[PDB]
Amino acid sequence: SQAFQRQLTALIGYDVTDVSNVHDDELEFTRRGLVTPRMAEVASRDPKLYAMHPWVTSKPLPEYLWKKIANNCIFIVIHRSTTSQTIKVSPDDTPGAILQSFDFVLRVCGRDEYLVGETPIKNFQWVRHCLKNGEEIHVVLDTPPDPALDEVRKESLWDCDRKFRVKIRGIDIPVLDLTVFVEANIQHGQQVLCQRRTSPKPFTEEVLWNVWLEFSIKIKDLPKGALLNLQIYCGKVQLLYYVNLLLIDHRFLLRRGEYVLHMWQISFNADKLTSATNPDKENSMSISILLDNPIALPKHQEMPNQLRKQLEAIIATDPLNPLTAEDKELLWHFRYESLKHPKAYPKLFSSVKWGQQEIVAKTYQLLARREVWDQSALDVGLTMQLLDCNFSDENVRAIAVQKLESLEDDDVLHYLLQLVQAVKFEPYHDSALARFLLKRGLRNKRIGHFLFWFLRSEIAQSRHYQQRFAVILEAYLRGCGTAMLHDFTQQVQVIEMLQKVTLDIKSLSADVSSQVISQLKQKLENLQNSQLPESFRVPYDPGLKAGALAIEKCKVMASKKKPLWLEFKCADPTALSNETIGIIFKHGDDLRQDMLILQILRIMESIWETESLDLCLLPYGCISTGDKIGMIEIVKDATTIAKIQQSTVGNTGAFKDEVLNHWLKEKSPTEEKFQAAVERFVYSCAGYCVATFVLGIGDRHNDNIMITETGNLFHIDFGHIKERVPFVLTPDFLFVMGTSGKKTSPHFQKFQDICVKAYLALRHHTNLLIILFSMMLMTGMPQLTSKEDIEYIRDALTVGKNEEDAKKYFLDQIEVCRDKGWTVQFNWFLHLVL
Ligand SMILES: Cc1nc(N)nc(-n2c(Nc3cc[nH]n3)nc3ccccc32)n1
Repeated sequence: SQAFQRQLTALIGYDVTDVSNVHDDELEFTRRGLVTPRMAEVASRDPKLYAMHPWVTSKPLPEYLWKKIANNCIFIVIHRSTTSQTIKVSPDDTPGAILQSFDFVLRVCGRDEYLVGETPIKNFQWVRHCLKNGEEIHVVLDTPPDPALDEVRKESLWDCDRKFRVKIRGIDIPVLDLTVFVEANIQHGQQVLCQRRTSPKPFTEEVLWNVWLEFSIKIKDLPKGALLNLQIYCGKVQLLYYVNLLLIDHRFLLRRGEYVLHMWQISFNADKLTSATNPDKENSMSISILLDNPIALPKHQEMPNQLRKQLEAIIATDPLNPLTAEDKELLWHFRYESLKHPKAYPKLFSSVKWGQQEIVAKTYQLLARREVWDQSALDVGLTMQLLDCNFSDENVRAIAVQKLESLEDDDVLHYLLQLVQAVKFEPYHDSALARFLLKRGLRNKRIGHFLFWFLRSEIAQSRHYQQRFAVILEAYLRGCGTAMLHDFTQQVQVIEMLQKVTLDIKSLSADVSSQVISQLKQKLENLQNSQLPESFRVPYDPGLKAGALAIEKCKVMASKKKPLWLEFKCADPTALSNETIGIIFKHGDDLRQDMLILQILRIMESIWETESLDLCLLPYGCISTGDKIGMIEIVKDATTIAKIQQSTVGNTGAFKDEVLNHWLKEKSPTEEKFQAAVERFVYSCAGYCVATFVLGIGDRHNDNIMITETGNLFHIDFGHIKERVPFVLTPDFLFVMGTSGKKTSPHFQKFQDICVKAYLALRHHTNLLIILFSMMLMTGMPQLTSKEDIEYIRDALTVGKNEEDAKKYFLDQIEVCRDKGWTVQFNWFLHLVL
């Protein structure tokens, strides 16, 4: 009966049906609100194409993949049983057209990945993947999966001229000397509309004021999505506690009556915005208030030359350049000229006096005349700007969500993480953005897979948002289908089993002793039978099904956080490879931070594809499963730069320029594969140099930088980030390029040519990276987020500068890395190792 919910609660990691932490019914209203858009999408999606989830793109095939193709021909090896045959196919051949040569379906060898539907084969991501790494395309003549397995179980305010007023009854803290006062804010966005304070009373375990705090704003002037933000400072001032309350609720009603709100502690931050109260009734500070103002909010239905240039200059500025009163007044008065420029929209809607009813009304009349916005080519950066912490207005936000509707599934996957994170900026649990994510996930198994893990990542470690996210996740699981529900169940079981082991093993050490290795092998063997399922989807690569542990190859690593090095057999017999699936299980790193950085790395890779560049980044899979815990895709055949330095020189900082180049030579079997490895490195190094510099994570110790035995360099472990260095371009990296100290080479000139083009290619997307960077810091970096933290990326991307000025600017950073040489790395050695 209700047993289905218990399953969902184990899948979610939180109990949606609990009501111990609500002062209203918004969450329950949202659950019931989402039934329709779920069922709507469940009824509309193509049952066949949903079962096989073809992963396709419409992006043009890049230059680097054309100049690799030969005579307009690619070979596809189709498999029967033991023997296989190879067929001549043109890039334009639809999977339906490949029937004639050989109803059945073409499933990729060793993966739950299908080549079906009305798209040319060049447009399938797996096909594009094989061409990049120079791999043969292997497929099987299989029977299309049954849609029955995906089957789903059947499921007036403006007539009110009164001033707003809040009765502060008092604060209550079960356990704690100075004085304390309460601050009440009417908020819209990050903007404080109206502020009133109490008097500083002695900070005891119970403090009562019983005061009426009358605001200057009127009830009619309160906009939808306005927060009463209640805060506690002590006294010399320092913030101690905060809590928020929506003044206009989910049913357009003015909030009314008695409230006792348990509050959040301290240590811009997305957590400061939440409508959730602290679930910890027993230990947290509370506050008691009264609102008493049946009141519902209604709904709605040439310039001089010198000024135009002032307007254009304002519109032209970056998203972090703040607006003065003068700028705002300009934007608002020329409302209609600003409306003609989509790029003006963030700035224009930040010039709105939201605490003024008639202005908001005019703004809404203004939104009804948005032909130019509706016709413009979708700009994600611009769209993302309207979904950040500076916009609390649903109608403003919904025109951003409108633009997201035209994104194809491939592009949704690119931005999905940060779209999920942007739910944290929504005033209300039921939003256009929450609904958009829900329907994109139910429309497609791959988006749906990742939507699950992203939401689950936050539910597991965010008291501030778990409730909202839990509701969306439940809404998702009730329409994804029995097949996936079973998939998710398997996966959840496996990782909750392996996390226990990770944490148990961590306890046993205070280096790796002889018996810890057997203790691990003992506990893994315990699981291999009862009760670990022998086949589960790899969360960061839903195309792979892992099978049995390779227990001989599993280890604990020589690091003070003692992570697990697990290896699995592939559960797919059709798998032509022999490779084990390698996953690191780790506690102690904030792998949320790794997720956000890795996702931006993917965006940079997609940016570079628009300009026919491939910089060979390895943005390894990574899933944060909980608080300072998660999994890491093992990149095979790889080792850290430091360990390469240790295995020749030893435990000293006397680093030798030659080692890396003669490490690569001994791993290359031919001279053909050596220069392939050298080239792959030149690109790799340049890819990471630029990407890390832009992000402010360039100065790293070199055992947090790795290389594969085929040249591919890649940074790892992105959690928590004398003189410095813009990035890591050490003399050993330079020796591979053929240069030494102060020279040039055919490979170094290439490296600069790649850097410059890559750097300027990101600069073409300045705004987008800026917004994703700001969002990242606010939603995933609880350590920091000051205004100055976010402003770093303006400098790094040299906003306002011409191309050549910025071209040189980077060439300088490269030159700085040569000037510094080993100094920074040597300092790091004295710092971390000693
Ligand atoms: C992506 C990747 N592939 C491989 N093979 N190995 C690692 N690796 C990581 N990964 C991460 C990622 C985030 N934190 N740590 N730590 C390591 C320590 C010593 C040797 C290898 C390590 N990472």
